[PDB]
Amino acid sequence: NNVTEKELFYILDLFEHMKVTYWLDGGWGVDVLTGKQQREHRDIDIDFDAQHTQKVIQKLEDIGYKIEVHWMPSRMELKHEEYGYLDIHPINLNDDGSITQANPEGGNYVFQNDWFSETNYKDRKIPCISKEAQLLFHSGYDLTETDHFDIKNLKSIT
Repeated sequence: NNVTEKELFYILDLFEHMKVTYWLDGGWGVDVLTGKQQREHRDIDIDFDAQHTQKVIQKLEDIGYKIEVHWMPSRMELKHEEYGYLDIHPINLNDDGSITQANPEGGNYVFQNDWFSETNYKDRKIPCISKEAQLLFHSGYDLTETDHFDIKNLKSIT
């Protein structure tokens, strides 16, 4: 019921073969920064180019993901019987150089371009948010025990 590394790679391969610009995020993004898997993962987080929103969703449905939560254009959660949960987040690659995301209650979140980078993971180049970005997106007041584990891993290993 968890997302295996090979299953992660398949989802990554989908976006890459679609030629849709994307970055790995969330828990799997953290492990990928460390260089190896650290724990079991319920879900995958992917930030992707919002201009391909319709193409991405249609493709995810084609392979059997069902839409469970739909807060678009900010965020959508899908569910696959085998591959598990996938959260996708449309991001805008803007002309000003900024990367933005729809704010569910009216407006845009503003992110810096350098938060979204790439790292080597088992001889594979994986686009993912930086270590600094993971920390920024975490709230130092409201961490789960797993969040604490993940953050200590980013510190203890990297």
